[PDB]
Amino acid sequence: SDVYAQEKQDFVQHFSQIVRVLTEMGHPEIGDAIARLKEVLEYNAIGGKYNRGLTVVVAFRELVEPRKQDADSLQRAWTVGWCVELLQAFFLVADDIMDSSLTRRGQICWYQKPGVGLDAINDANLLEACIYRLLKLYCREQPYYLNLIELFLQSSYQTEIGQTLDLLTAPNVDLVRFTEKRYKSIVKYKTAFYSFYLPIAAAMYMAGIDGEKEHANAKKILLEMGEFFQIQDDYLDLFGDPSVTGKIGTDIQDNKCSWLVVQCLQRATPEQYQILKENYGQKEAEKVARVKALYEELDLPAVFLQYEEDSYSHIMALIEQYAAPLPPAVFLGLARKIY
Amino acid sequence: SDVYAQEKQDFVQHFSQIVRVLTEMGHPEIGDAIARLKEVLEYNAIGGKYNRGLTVVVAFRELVEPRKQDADSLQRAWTVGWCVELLQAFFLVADDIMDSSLTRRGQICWYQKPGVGLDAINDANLLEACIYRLLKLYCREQPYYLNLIELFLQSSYQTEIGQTLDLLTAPNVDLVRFTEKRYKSIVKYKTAFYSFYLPIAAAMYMAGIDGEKEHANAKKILLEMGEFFQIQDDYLDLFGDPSVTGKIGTDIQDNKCSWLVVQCLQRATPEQYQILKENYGQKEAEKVARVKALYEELDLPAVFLQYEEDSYSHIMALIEQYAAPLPPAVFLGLARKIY
Ligand SMILES: O=P(O)(O)C(Nc1ncnc2sc(-c3ccc([C@@H]4CC4(F)F)cc3)cc12)P(=O)(O)O
Ligand SMILES: O=P(O)(O)C(Nc1ncnc2sc(-c3ccc([C@@H]4CC4(F)F)cc3)cc12)P(=O)(O)O
Ligand SMILES: O=P(O)(O)C(Nc1ncnc2sc(-c3ccc([C@@H]4CC4(F)F)cc3)cc12)P(=O)(O)O
Ligand SMILES: O=P(O)(O)C(Nc1ncnc2sc(-c3ccc([C@@H]4CC4(F)F)cc3)cc12)P(=O)(O)O
Ligand SMILES: O=P(O)(O)C(Nc1ncnc2sc(-c3ccc([C@@H]4CC4(F)F)cc3)cc12)P(=O)(O)O
Ligand SMILES: O=P(O)(O)C(Nc1ncnc2sc(-c3ccc([C@@H]4CC4(F)F)cc3)cc12)P(=O)(O)O
Repeated sequence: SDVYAQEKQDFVQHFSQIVRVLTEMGHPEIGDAIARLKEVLEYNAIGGKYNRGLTVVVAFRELVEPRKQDADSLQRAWTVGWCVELLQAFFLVADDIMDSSLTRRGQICWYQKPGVGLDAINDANLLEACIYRLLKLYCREQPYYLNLIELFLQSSYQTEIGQTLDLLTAPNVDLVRFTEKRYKSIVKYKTAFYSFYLPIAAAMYMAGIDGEKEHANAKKILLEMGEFFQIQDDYLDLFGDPSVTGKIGTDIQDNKCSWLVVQCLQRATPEQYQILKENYGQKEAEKVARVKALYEELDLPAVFLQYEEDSYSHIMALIEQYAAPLPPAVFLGLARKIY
Repeated sequence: SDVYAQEKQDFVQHFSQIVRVLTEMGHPEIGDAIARLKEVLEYNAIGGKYNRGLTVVVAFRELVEPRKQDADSLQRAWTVGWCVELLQAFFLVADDIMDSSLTRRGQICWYQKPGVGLDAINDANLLEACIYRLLKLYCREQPYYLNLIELFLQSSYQTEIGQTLDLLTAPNVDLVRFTEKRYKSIVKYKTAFYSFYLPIAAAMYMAGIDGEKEHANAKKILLEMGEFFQIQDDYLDLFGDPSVTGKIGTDIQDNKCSWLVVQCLQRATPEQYQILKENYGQKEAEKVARVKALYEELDLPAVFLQYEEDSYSHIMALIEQYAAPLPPAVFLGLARKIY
């Protein structure tokens, strides 16, 4: 996206400084561990699309009078932006261990690299630690300092709670607990808060917008947005052309609590529920195709197509009603970019 | 200890409130995960001696004029005390995963309990999250609020760095990297900071003692103390009568970077180093006894006995020189209790 593609180069260049600062030796004793930290950051914070991190910068630009966007201010925006990317990094290193994943972004998951293993648990925590070190270094003197600390801490809590909810929901194959109230709730805590609310809110705080009604309004928009994109993500998992997407979907084999399956569960006859119990989770693809064919049989696409349309109207309506005092274009810019 | 045994009952009773607060449902959607959180706290924060947590309370009593030790103040001290215990809990859940431990306090490690597994990684992070939730709830309006947030965050960073250092130092059997500079450094980051500096410093902050020279002095004492007790702990591992201690030592089988082995390495002839390479790490006890007998051969006890004596004089000297403006008895009280 133009506004995101504009900001990107300078953002990703800043990562050099991030690492320099975080690894910079009045204490020689810890050199080796600091070396290890460099390895961990380089491997794990680098390679994504950086949509979350960039949203901090784009929003900051949109939210501050340009007279007050000096050298120092953007440094800070880049830093706070990278703080989000470290939070994501923390989450994914650990998620990959917990899920017993192999690949992450088409490359070997860190914990699987020869000689890392469960040491990766410590590594994940180091990534999280780095957030607060960066906040102290670049923002301790700023009025929004405490607000960001609390915002990040809270964002972690909410995600971990959501991860708990997901882990409870999807151990052992049981669809009885794959409700829509429960799906809506996993998505909200585990992805929407830190993926959609956090980056904008850090920018709002950075720009002196600290009021609770302001934040509540931003949140209301951003969470419903987050819900939409996860549902989209779940749709495209099975039906998206993977050359378009990037992912090759495995939510059926993985036994994940997908939007698709929740909907399928509200619609299936007792006969079909049995067919679902029969096929959801297996490696072998003859079973996997029996799930997709069931969904298709239930015209779940049309259900989705319907969901999208309703959702478009709801979202635009919320932005109308709740974006100001912020510019509509922070919301729209992000939507543009995540779609 | 009288001063610790005095404070204990009320402390441990407070844990009921901790849990009530941390699990208390305008959102019914997350009930199940909150339930899980209760299970995690109950299992993991309970059962230790609580020396770290209690040190916050004892020190608070020692450090505040009693006119200013109202109902509310102690609530807060209990809470901050429990924050330390949660930090320890976070560390140990994760350490046990990383070390592939079975038992912790003579009971099954959490991650080994049927149905937890690597979900424990999330659980560990929840324990850490709880620290900042408690700090917000009980101390957001207090002047020391930010100081404690930063103190806890920093304490986590230092420990994780130390854990990195330990993981690098003791993968694969190699004594070449078991130096004394390196031992002294692991102990400092991984145990001394959060076990000795953190609890006193939280109390200092709580009592309005925020100055850097004040804290630097406390730190100087408390780190050297921490070094002493870890070395003691390493000694008693092999030589302590385990009915006295509580632990049955396995630092030789576990291949840990013990004080004992570092010293043994500075003393061994090329002949004996070979005997050490020969026996350090094995399950079988004929090998394990060949290590103990080597240490004995090197009169490592007398070396230790010597270390203790020197260390006593050094510590008392530091307290003389650096305790005031604080009462000597916060240092001494703690020493009394950890020995
Ligand atoms: O296919 P994945 O990408 O692995 C997906 N997971 C997620 N997706 C988008 N955001 C988050 S945030 C998240 C997460 C958060 C916290 C943690 C653990 C607690 C911690 F941070 F240590 C682990 C994973 C997972 C997670 P799935 O597991 O639902 O299949
Ligand atoms: O490929 P597309 O042209 O994008 C088509 N998409 C749609 N088709 C019919 N109605 C809607 S409404 C819609 C939409 C809804 C919400 C949003 C984002 C959340 C928001 F409102 F911010 C963006 C686009 C897409 C959409 P397909 O992807 O289903 O093939
Ligand atoms: O024939 P098409 O136009 O390609 C049709 N698509 C749509 N139909 C009716 N409304 C919308 S709105 C929409 C859309 C809206 C927003 C966006 C991005 C977020 C934004 F507004 F910037 C992308 C696609 C597509 C879309 P289909 O392929 O589903 O048959
Ligand atoms: O015999 P153990 O008790 O397991 C001993 N370990 C420790 N001892 C006293 N304090 C700490 S603090 C600590 C630690 C800190 C951080 C972590 C990981 C980073 C995290 F918190 F996730 C794991 C363990 C271990 C640790 P050992 O592993 O040296 O044998
Ligand atoms: O059983 P014990 O009587 O305690 C005997 N202990 C000692 N023996 C000869 N010198 C010293 S000097 C000493 C000592 C040193 C430092 C400290 C703590 C660190 C401090 F200074 F705060 C406490 C006691 C113990 C100590 P043992 O345990 O070796 O059998
Ligand atoms: O014949 P013992 O007295 O039992 C002799 N022990 C000691 N010898 C010379 N200084 C100290 S100082 C000391 C000691 C000091 C402090 C403490 C706790 C920390 C305190 F000061 F409160 C415990 C023991 C023991 C101790 P041993 O058993 O090593 O032969």
